[PDB]
This record gives sequence, structure tokens and C-alpha cells, in this order.
Amino acid sequence: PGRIDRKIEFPPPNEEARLDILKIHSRKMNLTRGINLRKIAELMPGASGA
Amino acid sequence: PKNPDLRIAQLRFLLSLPEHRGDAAVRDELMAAVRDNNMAPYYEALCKSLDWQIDVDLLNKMKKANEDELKRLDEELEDAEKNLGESEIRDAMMAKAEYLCRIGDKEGALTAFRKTYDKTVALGHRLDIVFYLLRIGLFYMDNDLITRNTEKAKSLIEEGGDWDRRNRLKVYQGLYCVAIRDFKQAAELFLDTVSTFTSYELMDYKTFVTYTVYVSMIALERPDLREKVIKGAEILEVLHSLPAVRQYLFSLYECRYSVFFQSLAVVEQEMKKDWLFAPHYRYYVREMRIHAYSQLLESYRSLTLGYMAEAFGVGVEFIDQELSRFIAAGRLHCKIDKVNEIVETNRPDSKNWQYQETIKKGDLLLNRVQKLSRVINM
Amino acid sequence: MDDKALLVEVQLLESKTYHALSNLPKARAALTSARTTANAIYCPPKLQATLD
Amino acid sequence: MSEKKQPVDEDNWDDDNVEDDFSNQLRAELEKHGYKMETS
Repeated sequence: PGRIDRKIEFPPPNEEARLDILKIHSRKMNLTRGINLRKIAELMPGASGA
Repeated sequence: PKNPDLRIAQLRFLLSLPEHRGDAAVRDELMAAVRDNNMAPYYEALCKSLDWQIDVDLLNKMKKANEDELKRLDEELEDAEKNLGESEIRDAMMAKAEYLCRIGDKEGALTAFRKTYDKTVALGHRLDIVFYLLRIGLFYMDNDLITRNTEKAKSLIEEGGDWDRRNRLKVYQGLYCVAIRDFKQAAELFLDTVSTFTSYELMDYKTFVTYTVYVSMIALERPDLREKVIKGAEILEVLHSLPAVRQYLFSLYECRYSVFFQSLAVVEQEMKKDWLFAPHYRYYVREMRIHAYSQLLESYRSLTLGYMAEAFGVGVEFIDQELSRFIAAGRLHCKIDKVNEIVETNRPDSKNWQYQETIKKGDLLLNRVQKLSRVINM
Repeated sequence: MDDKALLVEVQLLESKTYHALSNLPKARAALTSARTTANAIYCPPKLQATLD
Repeated sequence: MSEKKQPVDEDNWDDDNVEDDFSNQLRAELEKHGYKMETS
């Protein structure tokens, strides 16, 4: 810790956090109606996020 | 409600101006008007249709009871419960506003609309109010209502929410059909036909197919008409149902002109039963006849009109008088002839068309810099 | 449901009638869904040639 | 800028282009335009 002061992890995102990543890349994507991103976010048991 | 509501505006028109068309329209409108508690907007129709009948007082106490049932509902609501916006005060007070379009006239409905638009922050509920102004402005064809709220829809609302605007893509050019824009804008944005659920926002589907196919053959003849309406697939499903419309199409494309007029006379007679009708019927047929003449006089430079006596219909003198009106009209670029009886054509060339355009664009800019040079220098 | 061999019949029979109503790309998508459905059956011993 | 020569000065929304060309020639377009065929 004389050299590197901050060690910062990056865990795989939560179900609340997989929703927000999904909203950013589906922003310019054009969805119709009757569609639930939270159901799709629950279809990823521990996705990477990328 | 308001979802099948535009059939009424058809039966208002269809009963009114043809008085000979007055047998079955009055039979299923007055019973439909005593249904749904329709009380305000038919007094004008009751002046033009049959005289009077006293169920007015019976439905007035019915229209007052449903008014008073919702009156005591939302005054107790606004005086006890104090959460606002898109809350219970909102949907009760729009139920007053939905009541005054379904039953009442526009005036109580529009002042409830402009009151409830100033209260809300969710633009989807704002756009639904603008959906309601656009529909009641389409009933009474108010040209000043529609110029406002379409600008509300484009500018003031639709920078956000998405794919409920395709409902208005059917409306912006449905208003272009009731105007004289039967030429290019209506055919351009009726071209996306994939919205099939016969809703309030999608008022009918099969008649929408007939509307988008009538307007389509004036925008373009052969700068690839055939890809969008002939090679198009989902348009070809529903015109495979309707036998006369597909016959009306393929007579024009496959160049069978005798059966084309038999289809065209049926279309003009079927055109008469429309409610956005006033710019159609004189202007549509006269444009489609000179439309078919331009491609027929194309590929030829020496046509005898005796060849048009049987490969076209009949009536040697009838072709003669109709070409004579069209050549004198500044259109239909050919020259009709007597006793040789040979319709001779003429067209510009590369040099002749490019000089006729530059002689006009040059003089317009020359007259433009006449004024500009004299605005300056005193 | 859970039964599978009846799906391959109704996916293929719709791909007939969308082609019969001259809708080419929707009959394409119904046939492609019939292909990926037909990859998990004991035997289509005659329905294979009907599909092919 | 008064020039001392002034003193006097789809309803019909694009009507005059239609009207200068065709006026009143049996606009139902069937009784003679579609009914030539009794002659032949």
C-alpha cells in the first residue's frame, strides 16, 4: 500500500443492476409495447454485464 | 365510447347530402343514438333527418343521473383525497371528459381537456389527451384544432416515448387525404402498413388497405410502384381477399385498358360513399384517366385512334373529345389529328428539357436579385 | 404444452397457407421455426419428407 | 406606401385549377363515360 492505495473489485451485476445496463444499450433500440425488461433481466442467473 | 366512433361521422354524411341515400342509414343510426346515451350532438341531425321524437326527456334524466353520479364522485374525491397528477382525481375527471365526448358536445369536453392537460406531468397521459383532441377535431373537421395539437404531438411531446407515434403516422396522412394532398405525402406514410389491430388508434384495417392502395397510384407510376405494392407481401395478403381491388391494380400494371375502366367506374361509384369525400370524386377519375393515357402514348410515336376504338373500349368520337380537352389543358404531350386519323406525339429531349428548366430557374433568380440590388443602395 | 410432434405439424401447415396466401417472408419464418422444432423428435419417419 | 391608385381594395381550397379545366360535364363519369357500350 505504498504503491497502490485503492483496490477496487467489479462483481457481476445484480438483478437491479442488470436492468440498468439493459436500459442503456436498448435506448436507441426501438421496442414496440407489451415488453418487460425485468423478466428478461431475471433470465440471466449471473450474467457478466458485457 | 370513442373507439368505433367514426362510423357515426360516416352516417352523418351519408344520410345528409344524398337524400336518395336515406333508407337504411336512419334505421341503424337512431337506434344507435338512443344507445350509448348519445344526447347532445344529434339535434343538428334531428333537424336534417326526421322531425322529432320524445325520448329526449327520457335520456335527459338518464344523462343527468350519470352526470350527477360522477359529479358527487369527483367532488367528494377532490375534497377528501389530496394526491394529484395522474391520480384518482385525474381519471375521475377525465371520465367526465370521456363522458362529454361520448355523450355531450365538444365544448364541455374541450374545456375539460385543456384543464386536465395543465395538471399532468406524464407525457403519455398528455399525449392521450392530444389523442382525444385529434379525434374530436376529426369528427367535426375543425381545421384549427388539428393544426395546433399535431404541433403539440411532434414538437411538444414526441422527443421521448416511442411507437405510439405510428398511430399518428396513420393520422397525419389521413388528414392529408381530407386535404388535397392525395398525391405524395399520404402515399408516403401509409406505406408502413403493419398495424393491424382494429383499434381506436387503428380505426379499421381492411378499409385502410383500400385507402393506401387508391392513393398509391398517383405518387408514382413506374419509379418502382411494383416493389412497394405489387412485390410487397403483407399488402398482397389482404388484396387477395378483395377481388375488385386487385383487378383494379393489375389492369393498370399489366396494361389491360378495357377492363381498367370497368374497374374504375366501380371505384368512382364506391368512392361516393365516403366521409372525407369532397376532394375525391371529381379530381380522382380525371387524374387517373390522364394517368393511363401517358403510359399508353408512351412507347408509340404514331398511333392511329382507330386502334384505340377497340383495344381501349369503344367510342371513336369519345377518345377524340377527351384527348382534345387534355391537350388543350396544357397536359398530355401529343398532337391529335383529323383525316389521317393518327395521334402524333412530341417530347422534349436532353437539350430541350434542360433548357426549359434553366430558362425558368434563371429568370426567377434574376428577378430575385433585381429586388435585392435595390433594397441596398437606397 | 409438452408434446412435441404435433407442433411440427401445425408449424408446417401454417407455412403452407402463408405461402398459399402469397406471403413469402412470413412463410419463411414459420418454416424456420418448424426446422428448429423438428430437431428434437424420436422419428419424423414420414414427416421429414413432408418437411423437406 | 400609398400610391394614390388604391381606393377600392376543401371549400374552394384548390378549386380553380380543377374548374378552369373541367367545369360541369356530368361528373358522375358513368352515364356516358362508362355507358358508351350500348352503342356497340
